[PDB]
Amino acid sequence: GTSQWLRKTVDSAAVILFSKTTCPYCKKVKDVLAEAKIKHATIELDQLSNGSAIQKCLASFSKIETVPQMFVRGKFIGDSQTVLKYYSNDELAGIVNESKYDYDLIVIGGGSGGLAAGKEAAKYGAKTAVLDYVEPTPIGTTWGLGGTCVNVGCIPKKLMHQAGLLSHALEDAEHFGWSLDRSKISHNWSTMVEGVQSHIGSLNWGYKVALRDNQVTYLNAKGRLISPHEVQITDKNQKVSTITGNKIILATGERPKYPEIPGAVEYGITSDDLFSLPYFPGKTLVIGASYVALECAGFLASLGGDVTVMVRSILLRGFDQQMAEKVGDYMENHGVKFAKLCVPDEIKQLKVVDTENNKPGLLLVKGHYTDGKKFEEEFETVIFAVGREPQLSKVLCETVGVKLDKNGRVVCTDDEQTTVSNVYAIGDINAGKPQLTPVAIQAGRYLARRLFAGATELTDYSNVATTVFTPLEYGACGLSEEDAIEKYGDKDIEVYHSNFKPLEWTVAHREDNVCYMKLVCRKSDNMRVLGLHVLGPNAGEITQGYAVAIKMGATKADFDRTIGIHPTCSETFTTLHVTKKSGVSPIV
Amino acid sequence: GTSQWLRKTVDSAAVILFSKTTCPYCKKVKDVLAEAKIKHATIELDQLSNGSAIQKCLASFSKIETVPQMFVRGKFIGDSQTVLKYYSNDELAGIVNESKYDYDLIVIGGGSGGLAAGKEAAKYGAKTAVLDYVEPTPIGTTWGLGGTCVNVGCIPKKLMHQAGLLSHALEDAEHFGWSLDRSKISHNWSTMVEGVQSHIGSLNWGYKVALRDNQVTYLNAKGRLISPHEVQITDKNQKVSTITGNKIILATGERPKYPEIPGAVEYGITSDDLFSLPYFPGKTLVIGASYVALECAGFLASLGGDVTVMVRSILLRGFDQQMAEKVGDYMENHGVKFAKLCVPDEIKQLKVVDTENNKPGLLLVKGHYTDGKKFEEEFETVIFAVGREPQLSKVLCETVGVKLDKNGRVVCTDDEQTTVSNVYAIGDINAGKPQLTPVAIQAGRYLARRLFAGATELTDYSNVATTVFTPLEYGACGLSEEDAIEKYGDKDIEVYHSNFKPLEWTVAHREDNVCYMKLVCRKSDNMRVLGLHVLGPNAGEITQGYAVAIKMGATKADFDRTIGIHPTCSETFTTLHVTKKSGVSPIV
Ligand SMILES: Cc1cc2nc3c(=O)[nH]c(=O)nc-3n(C[C@H](O)[C@H](O)[C@H](O)COP(=O)(O)OP(=O)(O)OC[C@H]3O[C@@H](n4cnc5c(N)ncnc54)[C@H](O)[C@@H]3O)c2cc1C
Ligand SMILES: Cc1cc2nc3c(=O)[nH]c(=O)nc-3n(C[C@H](O)[C@H](O)[C@H](O)COP(=O)(O)OP(=O)(O)OC[C@H]3O[C@@H](n4cnc5c(N)ncnc54)[C@H](O)[C@@H]3O)c2cc1C
Ligand SMILES: CCOc1ccc([C@@H](C)N)cc1
Ligand SMILES: CCOc1ccc([C@@H](C)N)cc1
Repeated sequence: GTSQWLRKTVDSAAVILFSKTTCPYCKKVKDVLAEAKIKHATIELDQLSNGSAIQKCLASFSKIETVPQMFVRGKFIGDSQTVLKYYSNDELAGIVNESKYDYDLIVIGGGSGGLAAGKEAAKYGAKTAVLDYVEPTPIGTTWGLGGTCVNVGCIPKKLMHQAGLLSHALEDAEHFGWSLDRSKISHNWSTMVEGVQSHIGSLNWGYKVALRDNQVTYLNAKGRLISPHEVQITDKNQKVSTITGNKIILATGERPKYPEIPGAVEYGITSDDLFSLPYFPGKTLVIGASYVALECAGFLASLGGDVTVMVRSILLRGFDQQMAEKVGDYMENHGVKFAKLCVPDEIKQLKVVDTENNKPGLLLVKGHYTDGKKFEEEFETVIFAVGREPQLSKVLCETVGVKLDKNGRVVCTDDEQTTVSNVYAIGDINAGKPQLTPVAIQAGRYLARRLFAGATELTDYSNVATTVFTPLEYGACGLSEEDAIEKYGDKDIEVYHSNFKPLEWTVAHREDNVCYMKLVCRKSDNMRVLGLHVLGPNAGEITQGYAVAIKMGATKADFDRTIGIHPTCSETFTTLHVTKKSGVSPIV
Repeated sequence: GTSQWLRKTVDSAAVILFSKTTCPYCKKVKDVLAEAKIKHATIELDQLSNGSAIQKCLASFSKIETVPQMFVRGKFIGDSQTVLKYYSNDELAGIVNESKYDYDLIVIGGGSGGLAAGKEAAKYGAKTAVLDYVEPTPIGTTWGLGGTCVNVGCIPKKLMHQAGLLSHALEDAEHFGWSLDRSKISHNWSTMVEGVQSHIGSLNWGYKVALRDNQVTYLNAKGRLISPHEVQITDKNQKVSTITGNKIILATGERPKYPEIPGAVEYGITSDDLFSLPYFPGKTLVIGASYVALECAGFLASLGGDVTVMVRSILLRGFDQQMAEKVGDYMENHGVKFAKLCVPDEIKQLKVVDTENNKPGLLLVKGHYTDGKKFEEEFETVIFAVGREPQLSKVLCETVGVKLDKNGRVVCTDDEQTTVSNVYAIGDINAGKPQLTPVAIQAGRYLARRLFAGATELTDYSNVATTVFTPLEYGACGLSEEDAIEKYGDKDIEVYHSNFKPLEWTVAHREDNVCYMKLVCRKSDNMRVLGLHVLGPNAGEITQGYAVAIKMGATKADFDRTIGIHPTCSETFTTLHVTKKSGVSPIV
């Protein structure tokens, strides 16, 4: 029990000191340690419930039962007298850097998860290497350190969303007394892209500074695991070599998919290219219906584009379908065209991209609807958003023994461990987990504490709030209504809901009954909240706080007894009362 | 136990039916009452823990143990056969309408709590009248049905706050690529006031419609309690008369104070006058330091006014003072000027309000600083925001026996009951309760259900969240840092904090280390979150959700194990780790 934890902690910790907060010999050892600039983990036995038990168990490794006790890579080094003797004899530096391998930890992939893992592990004295390479898109688009979110994902996408939100703020301003004429104002795409890219550039740079200041080695090279402890690297000059590491963390992300049709790779683009495009897309076709598809089609329309979305089946497969359909109807009412139940067959090039004068080409898209009828229409830009996939064939040799599922994602236990005991996986490539940046970040930091600092806390993957950043945002936490009914039966589900209008929309003469929120509850479990859903402005800021309450098991009564903040949209959750079974209208 | 509840429910309800959902004789009676348009409360014994016990206790009043039993105003009326007999004989309507008093409920005050209480009561059959009258301001300002929040509080101030926010949105849009020029744009006060007042007018009218469609008598007359059940009314022709009611609810609110100095009443204004002012205030002096003073000064400066605030002692007395200071420091950097430790001595008139050309007058304000030095400066408008108070001598005769406190506020027990047993007080005049609009509404609806529907739920006044809508907003829930330390001692308090930067501020080139948040926690109670504080955009939306977790007693561990939504401001609460005790900087 206590003993098995100690054995695991001592085995993989790189440098760790067992200590008591009261002991002056402990403080004497702490003082020598970072004077010599030795980073390490520390466990204060007088602050745990079973410290006396651990103190006893330490003797199984050291033959002594006192504090301080210092360990390096699973080997007892000394008590106070012994460490000080190593210091003043100039022997301490070589003791702490002795290792079977070059690195205590190799991180393959320099994105949200891997950057978080590397930095956290280095703080406890693990010798750490982070590898990141960015394979170019079909047209050659490339970018710097930081991963999918920082460069071609959450960060540029939300800033482009904001430029689109500012469109309606210029309209709203007139009604609130400002003298501008919105009709005489236009948007400059390339000026936006320069500002977005200047921020992304400063994130590239920050992360490089951050690794240097934590003493992490950063190799801008492609990594390939060839055995449990061996990683093969290829640099920018195609020079190949091998480095060894004790623990390996796989965190190499995904990349966009292309449909297997003529013209797609040659003439279409993905989100990987959208966020640094040197020209405005112009008349655009977005193929797909994921959140990526709708977010991108969303702000393109708010900026002035002529935009069409071609939907194979439904919007936001996997989310609550009433909420998804409300999202879609709002977009269709503010300019976005939809070609429903439709798939593409081929893209033909009518004009090559005008790289000189900064203009799009021109394409012919040919498809069919599910009932046979034909689709044929010209566009300037075709954006494919039909899913993402990893390619561990380029990262991982099959003979290494790491097991993958059907989709090609790594099969792990709930501690991120793969089928090779010293190899772990985090982030989008960990099968079954939500594919989100805060999850990758949290999973990576908690793994590093378990490996190198004796921690035990696991990452909790359930009930993770999300927000889709469409022109009217949609935030949610927990089960969709149809999933709640599938799991418990309609008789045991009760849904409270209401429309609402933000106070800001009143003077601006915006829509009365478009925003909507609902609570999906379980009758036989004290009306437990199973899912929260809200469509409206600032939905991510609204939802986040309630995720803490849901993680705690909140009921409808918890929502009833809490008082609202006035005036806000979020307060509507505190006085909800109309049920779906009652058939009363939710309009206001 | 059960017995004293049933006695209380039966004595107080106006029309109540004890039923079971499974009984066809009950459905038969429900139908007859519906058809005759008789409103009533219902208690379904087959859905109560001790419904079998209650069934037996009903016999104390009716001599029967069966279902249904209908009561009117404490008196048993009959079972199924007896009710249908009264119906078939055209006797029912005079039986339900007979009463010792004119009304079951008289509400004095047609505002937040007042209207909420009256509408809820009428739903369960109680015959209800609501009285409202708006005593003019010194310069003659008057408004319609709805109370302070609707007409001269939360609703008009937050709309004017929103017009201020739009000035920075116009600035930001250039950076996101919009071709406007903020430098060549101005603001029209009268245009904004017209939009605000029109939305208010639609609320005035909606409230009256709501009372009519709930069968509530609305009397636009001044009411006065002269004895426990007698209310004297004086209409708009100064006709005087008397009405009587069983239950009485006082809900008359407060109005602004003036300081006892020459010229203040004659030449200054207050928030009562500012939201319908026909002319822009121009160069404005705001006297006081409340959230009223700071919100109004904040939006006046954002709409281009030259604004000064005079502060007797501190900003936002009673709020966390670290946060108060961050609030004012932001306002001071963005335009607002402050005369600190200063009080006014007299207001002298130099120009009269030019009522033709729609222009302010001109004042000379004289006063002194706390050390002795002298303040003298001219202003076009002077706004007093130095507190609010009730004046129950206008409303309630001292001979009735309703105990007041030293501040003129009504002393009640934890169920809103005064010292006269049939009279209650809700909202801003209830002594010691937080003076907010959603509190008053909850107090009113919950009280009406205890009086007329047999409910037991009390209002929970603890840990109610707030938001101050200064140009950078401040939201809070629970104790200030100073209050928490004083109550448990510095050794037992841990504080986690951090700065942040909204992602919307990056491309707009706004400040880096101005937004801020902290969690104030008790070490010896499992790191329980005692108070939450955030300064930043959309602070109300951010804060609302966390109040449900705090009502449930969240700990730091609950925040840690919950995942964030990215990219949002609110997610910074899910990864806090820097402590104040440690000395590590909170900048990013
Ligand atoms: C358009 C878009 C918008 C999104 N918006 C959001 C949002 O608002 N919120 C949210 O939570 N999530 C969002 N996501 C999801 C988010 O991007 C991912 O969940 C997140 O990036 C997960 O990061 P990761 O650590 O799993 O891998 P990544 O961030 O993809 O990093 C992996 C890195 O490893 C590199 N790599 C691959 N192979 C090798 C190799 N052999 N050697 C070296 N390096 C290699 C890759 O090039 C990449 O840089 C969005 C995604 C997309 C595509
Ligand atoms: C400038 C300002 C801004 C505010 N902003 C907010 C905010 O953002 N959020 C928030 O939660 N709270 C806010 N408040 C506070 C909130 O408006 C009050 O707490 C709330 O309106 C009080 O409710 P009430 O029902 O107790 O009284 P009121 O709303 O004042 O209603 C009482 C009514 O009774 C009438 N009356 C008085 N005497 C008589 C009589 N004898 N006969 C008949 N009628 C009578 C009054 O004229 C008035 O119409 C603000 C207050 C002010 C002044
Ligand atoms: C705990 C060692 O890691 C493992 C990883 C995956 C699996 C199974 C689920 N494929 C088993 C063990
Ligand atoms: C139930 C109403 O009883 C009351 C008893 C006491 C007080 C204060 C004055 N002590 C108020 C109401």
